[PDB]
Amino acid sequence: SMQFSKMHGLGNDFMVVDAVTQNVFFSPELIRRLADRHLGVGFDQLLVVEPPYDPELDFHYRIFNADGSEVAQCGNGARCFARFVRLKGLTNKRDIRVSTANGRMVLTVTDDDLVRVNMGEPNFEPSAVPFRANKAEKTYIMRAAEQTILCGVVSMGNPHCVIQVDDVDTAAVETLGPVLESHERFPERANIGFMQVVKREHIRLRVYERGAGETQACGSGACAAVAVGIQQGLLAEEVRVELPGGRLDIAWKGPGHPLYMTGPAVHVYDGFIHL
Amino acid sequence: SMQFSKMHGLGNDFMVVDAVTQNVFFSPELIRRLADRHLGVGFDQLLVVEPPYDPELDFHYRIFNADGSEVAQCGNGARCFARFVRLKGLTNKRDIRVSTANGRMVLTVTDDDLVRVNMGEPNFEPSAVPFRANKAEKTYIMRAAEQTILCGVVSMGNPHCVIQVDDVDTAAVETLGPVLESHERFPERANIGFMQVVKREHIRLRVYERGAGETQACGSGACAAVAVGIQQGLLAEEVRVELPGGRLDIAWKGPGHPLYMTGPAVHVYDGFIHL
Amino acid sequence: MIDDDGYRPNVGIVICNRQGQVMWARRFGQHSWQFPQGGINPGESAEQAMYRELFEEVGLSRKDVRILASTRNWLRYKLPKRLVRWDTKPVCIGQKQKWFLLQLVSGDAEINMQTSSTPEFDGWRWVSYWYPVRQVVSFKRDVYRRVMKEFASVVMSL
Amino acid sequence: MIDDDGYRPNVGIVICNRQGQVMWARRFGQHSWQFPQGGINPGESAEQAMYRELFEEVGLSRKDVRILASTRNWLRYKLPKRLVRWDTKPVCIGQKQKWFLLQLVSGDAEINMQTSSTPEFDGWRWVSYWYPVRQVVSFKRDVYRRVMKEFASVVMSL
Ligand SMILES: [Cl-]
Ligand SMILES: [Cl-]
Ligand SMILES: [Cl-]
Ligand SMILES: [Cl-]
Ligand SMILES: [Cl-]
Ligand SMILES: [Cl-]
Repeated sequence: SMQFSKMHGLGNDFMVVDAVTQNVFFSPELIRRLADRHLGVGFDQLLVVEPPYDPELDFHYRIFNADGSEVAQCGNGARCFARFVRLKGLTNKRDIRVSTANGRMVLTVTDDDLVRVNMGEPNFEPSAVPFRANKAEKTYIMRAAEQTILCGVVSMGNPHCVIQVDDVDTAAVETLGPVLESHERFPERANIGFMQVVKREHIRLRVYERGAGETQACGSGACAAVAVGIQQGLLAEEVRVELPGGRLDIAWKGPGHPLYMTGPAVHVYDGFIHL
Repeated sequence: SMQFSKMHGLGNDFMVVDAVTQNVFFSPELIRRLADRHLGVGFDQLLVVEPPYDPELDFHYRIFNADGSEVAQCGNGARCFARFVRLKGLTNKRDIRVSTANGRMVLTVTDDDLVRVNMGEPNFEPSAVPFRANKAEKTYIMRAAEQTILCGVVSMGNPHCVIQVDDVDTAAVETLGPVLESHERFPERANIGFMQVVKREHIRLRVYERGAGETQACGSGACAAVAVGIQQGLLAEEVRVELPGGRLDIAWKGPGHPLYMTGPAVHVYDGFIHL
Repeated sequence: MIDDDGYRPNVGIVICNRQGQVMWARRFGQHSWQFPQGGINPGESAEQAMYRELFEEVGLSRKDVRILASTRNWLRYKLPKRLVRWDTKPVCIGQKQKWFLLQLVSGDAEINMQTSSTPEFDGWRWVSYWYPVRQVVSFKRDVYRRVMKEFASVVMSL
Repeated sequence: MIDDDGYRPNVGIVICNRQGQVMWARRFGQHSWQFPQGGINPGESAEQAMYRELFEEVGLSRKDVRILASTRNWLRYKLPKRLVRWDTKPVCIGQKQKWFLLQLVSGDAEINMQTSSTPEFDGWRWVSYWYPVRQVVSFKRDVYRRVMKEFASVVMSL
């Protein structure tokens, strides 16, 4: 009584469910049982594909995390959706108009079988992060215990604090990330990014994610680090980003323009479950 | 190019693969890719079902851990095998004669849809655990830092040290288990079991497993705790065992008799993967 | 006209265009929408009655449309209880349908919303492919799912 | 006798008993084992040639065995290169087989290991169900898998 597909984008594994050609119902309890890695399917998030709710768009989709609750993140699960509906032959388009808990959107499959995702334009206004500060600035001063840290703060819809470092392998993420996440000036906490700039077009990146700790790939994290890198004159307009679990290509042309994020999505297996 | 089944026994999840009606090949590298929980299927062990290698038995089977290597444990993956071959209609027997990297064996499905597993007779001789001691005794004295611990030592084919405690919730497993596992008198290390006796027929149990730490169910662990409990006059011949992930019923009639372990096995989903 | 299980025979029609959209019609009077579906008279062929209600409720002669596929079998749905008329016997419990998929090889202008003095539909518009599966009344929904599924491959040909 | 692809027609036989075992036969001279399989002469029926090699290499008249199922189709396997005789033409590349499954309704005694002066098999024994899939020569192995699979359900009836 249900067919699903297990996928991952740069190590972010989804259960993906066609609710277009399938009648299908959920619980918070059920989703929890399914998400459990030894008792169920095992996933970080469940992605449900649904028919469009207006005659101009193509599909709509929802995301539930493994706690059971809906997730509204801007780029979350977009590339896995986008390769899925083509793989299961539900569309043959390369541009796909989609609606989520965040609004309309458009997704492009490239010749390489990667997905380009319009993330919107990054907001730097502190009150929108939220980030407690006197005026919007390109760089702020974090007084953290005995150290002094030069942060840059941006919102991709998430809150992010980006830190320049010299070698990401040499950074003390597991010690400093927690103290910077639960900082005073971050009432909603923040996503901590450690960014090593290699060239104007190539950086490396590690992210200590909110309430979770270090992840092998945060999409909005990469977007934040490249935004703040561009706003600080460090980076060119098309930056390759190296994350512990693979590569993203971010393009953004400054204020007034949206930010485009491009990555893989991997299809891993097809599965059938009762209940 | 392969059909598998994801199962679990008391939270020990297997990928289960019919190699009887399927042509199928493996690598250490491949098994690793498959075992990874975000990039692959996700499992603690892969269980391969094969045709019998002698005309009297029913099947043969192999187990690989997620490192890639073969596992020869006496009761490992037996109940998942036993419900699998019936579920996939490869046999309709209730008694099944099976060969593994440990030898012949016989498995019984009960009316409740549980599996009874003959584990062999527990060896208490210290030199066979290996356990460093002057003579085989029903109880030994572990000098551990400032504390003194009364252990009982048995081999189920694994090495086990069983400790009586008063409330398993109150035991300091995460602190004492590591120091007892890498003890001097355990040159191969040992599996640490914390056993609270409720009645002559009912115990609770927590196990700090070798090189892994605390698990929600160790089969040989339950067998060890009930063996040592019986040998110490604490327990009756049919003991119910409560583990953090469910229940086992152990029966053993003393020296000279094998030990029978009875548990569930859950079938979770059916899956198809390329490569 | 009913069979022995209560179902009465009907045909459904899904007109699409090269761009990959299908035609979504507003039911007469109300502002609820659905696909064209009509009753097969005694001695009608499936295709016959199809072209029948195509003309009656669309105004489309066989020169204007190109048949692309029908379903293999009959698809059944059951009316809910509150809409069942138990006293008029034999009692119609639901419908068994055969669906046909046309391509509009003519223009979006021979779409005569009301040819007869009995127009079952006010207006119409073009919609994306999977839009009806959401909008159609709930009890019709499984039928629409199976239909659009079987048709989707064929429609994904340019 | 060969078809246009190189395959020559053959029948395979799997005799089982109520206990759920099948009959495993030792090839003549050698100590390699396999199932009975034989050539269909011109103008033979599948079933005909089957009963043929059943009698010749087993000594079993139709009174002793009860037909339980055959395969739906022809199963093909290809000989390896080192055993291909390219010079005798048309060249046999492999075999296309039809398998039948019998139940022994007689006793384990009418099993005449050699009726003719040309015995292709020395002895025999009973074996568990999936045992041949391992023991048979490697190139035969897929065929045996598909065969025992299709037969397994039917045999799992007491
Ligand atoms: Cl849009
Ligand atoms: Cl846009
Ligand atoms: Cl045995
Ligand atoms: Cl035994
Ligand atoms: Cl009706
Ligand atoms: Cl041959």
